Amino acid sequence: PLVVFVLGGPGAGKGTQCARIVEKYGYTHLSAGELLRDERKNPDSQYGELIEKYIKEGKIVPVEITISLLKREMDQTMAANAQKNKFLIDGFPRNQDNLQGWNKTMDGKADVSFVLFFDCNNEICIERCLERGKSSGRSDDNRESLEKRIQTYLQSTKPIIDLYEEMGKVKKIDASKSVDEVFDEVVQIFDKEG
Repeated sequence: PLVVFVLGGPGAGKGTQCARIVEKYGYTHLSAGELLRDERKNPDSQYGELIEKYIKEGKIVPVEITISLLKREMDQTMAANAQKNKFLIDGFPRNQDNLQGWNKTMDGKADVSFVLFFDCNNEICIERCLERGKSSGRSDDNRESLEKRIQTYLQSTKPIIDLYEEMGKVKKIDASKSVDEVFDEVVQIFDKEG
């Protein structure tokens, strides 16, 4: 079970590239944020009632639940099809405590091949989020909530990038270019490694 973590703030173009990587390379894309939201909404589910307790208390849902959901999706995907063993994971990790939790709980159970980091300047990210907003119903987010979210994402994930750099595992991508230019960069990486 091989994992690639996909990092980058909002507007960085992750969504488009992940879909592209899934088609060409047969990776399975997991969204940590959407797996949690769906577990919460099923009160039927494994962890729905547990998540309900944390919500009631005004408390953050522990990363341990998130890792369990990621691990269950990986285990189920492979029990159906032992060949579908490569995973793109986004929405996790969000900070270095999340990442320590992963490394303590998942060693001997999954290998992180590498980390993809979609990088470009705040302004271009922000414009993307705003134009996606306008052109559909409308966004909750205005310019200054976006800039705040981008700033604190870069601050939170910097130690993750620093750490994976140290072991030669960061593949930086220039996310300011157009969809197909960026994907050419993504293809150079995945054709090499895997």
